[PDB]
Amino acid sequence: SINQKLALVIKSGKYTLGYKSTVKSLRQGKSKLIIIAANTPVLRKSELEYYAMLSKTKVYYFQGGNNELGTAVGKLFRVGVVSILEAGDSDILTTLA
RNA sequence: AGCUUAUCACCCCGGAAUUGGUUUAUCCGGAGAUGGGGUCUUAUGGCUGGAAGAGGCCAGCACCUUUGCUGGCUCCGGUGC
Repeated sequence: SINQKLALVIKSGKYTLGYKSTVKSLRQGKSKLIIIAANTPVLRKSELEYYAMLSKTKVYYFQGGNNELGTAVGKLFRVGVVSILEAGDSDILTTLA
């Protein structure tokens, strides 16, 4: 499912974690996608799409909290929002998601 | 009273697994650490003014007395379940 395609871009294309990075990354247009965990509060969430819509960047919502999102990416620690800098062999940018 | 001074807390850069900081007592970190640089409360503490002409310890003077003058030092530290 959506976990497998994340598990392939982890080493085929550069990416980033955290929140301050995602806000910084999309400023110059280097972000093609972001992922928002359901655990984050709406006010914290409401930033991302407003910055994303200014960059014409699609926003993908994640079914689950930040605890599980970090495991899906491949890091033992947890991540609230994930931004994809550029996809590799994966097709996360161009898919039903 | 002037200058100055701490934990805690917060801010800018930065980005983390070969996970790391860390209290006597294991909490914290992508809701962003460790690190580098700063801000803040001023309990407390330090120098200075108050204030050494104050207080204290000592030597001479002679006053049936009422009393005083001349004077010196009033300094530098250390440790602690």
